[PDB]
Amino acid sequence: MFKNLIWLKEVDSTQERLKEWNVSYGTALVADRQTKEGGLYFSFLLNPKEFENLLQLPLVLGLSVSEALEEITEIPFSLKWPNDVYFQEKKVSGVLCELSKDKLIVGIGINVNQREIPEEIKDRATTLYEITGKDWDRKEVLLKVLKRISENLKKFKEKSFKEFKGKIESKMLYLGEEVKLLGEGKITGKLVGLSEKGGALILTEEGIKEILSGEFSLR
Amino acid sequence: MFKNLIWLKEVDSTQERLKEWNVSYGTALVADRQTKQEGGLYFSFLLNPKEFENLLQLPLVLGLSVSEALEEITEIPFSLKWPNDVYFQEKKVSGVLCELSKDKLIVGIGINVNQREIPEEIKDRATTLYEITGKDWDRKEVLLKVLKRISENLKKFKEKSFKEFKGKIESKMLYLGEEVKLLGEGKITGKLVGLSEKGGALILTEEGIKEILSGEFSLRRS
Repeated sequence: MFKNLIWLKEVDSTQERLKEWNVSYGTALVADRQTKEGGLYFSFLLNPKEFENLLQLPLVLGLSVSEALEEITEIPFSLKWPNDVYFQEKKVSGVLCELSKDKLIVGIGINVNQREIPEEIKDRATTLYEITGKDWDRKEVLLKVLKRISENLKKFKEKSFKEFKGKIESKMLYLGEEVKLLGEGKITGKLVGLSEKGGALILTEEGIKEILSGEFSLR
Repeated sequence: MFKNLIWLKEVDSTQERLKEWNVSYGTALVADRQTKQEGGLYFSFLLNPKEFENLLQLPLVLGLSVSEALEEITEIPFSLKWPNDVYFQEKKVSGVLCELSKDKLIVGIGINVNQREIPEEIKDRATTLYEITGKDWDRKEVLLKVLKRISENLKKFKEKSFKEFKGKIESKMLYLGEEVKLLGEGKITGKLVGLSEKGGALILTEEGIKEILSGEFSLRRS
């Protein structure tokens, strides 16, 4: 579980600082805002040897965020393969797992109370305030999310991805829908689910194709 | 000189944070409060130990810098109590500390901005900008202005010398021309007549002038 919080009013980047400072496992570096109001950003370390599959990890983390956000707001969220949390077609939280030398640094951002969503992103991004019309205590949101991550990572470590695969698939945006791999005009088809290793499975004209990276969008 | 800001809500001490977490020059580590209540402004930053080897002149230049910034913000004049504090009349408003940790020179500054509760235990020696001006100031504005003054003064201090500040620092010195006592590693008593070129306090004692060059002494009115 997370036993210590280092809360910053402002900082350049939580991911970056965890690359630079030696924080202990169980510590979440939180920031009210990152300098390259209402958002929630935090990072923490994981044992790189406990999670060697960084396709499955972001999905389990995304799942954890979606579960915590629904418990707090009562609103159901989707997961966009391979690492973001969405409400319908708009992103509410982003998950990033970075391998840096000796560390596995997890970074998560959640749009909680921001009031002004630019016009350029209004169609692809949202916030809990926008979705619910209410402000939420960011620390309570953080604690709930951290507790969910703790529980799922523990079960993930003790069992396997098979404990989350089905749940993740049921929340995947575009599941069953026709999609294309952004930038790769060749790969197009129905997104049917995930491979055992966490890869996205597309049923193309010439059978199933397992995708291990990239970004999907509806056709 | 300062662009990157790391602002924590609470820390043990900004000094300690900079001892543990590596930071680059130009970065200020700020905290709303230090554990060892609200309204104060505390921050630390690193300086190159090679360009500021006189840790008596340095605190006086930093104190002057803080003094100038607060005066430009509040339009109120502040005095400097040799060798590292900023005062308004007989009460402290800001303190400066310079520490040599390993191969680093960690500078720590504290400013009483909007604190509301001043214990009777120290109301005679401590005050806040709020109590003085009766208003409440944007601490980030205060910070930015102070970091700017410090940046400008250190550039010049490093380019030229203490002679550029000596006179200005002496004219703001608390107790100048009054009977004082220095305590800490011994006791020196007499009239504070000025400041030396080395940044030492000039005391007229029964044995004539004594130039205090140690920063381990506390200067207080007699």
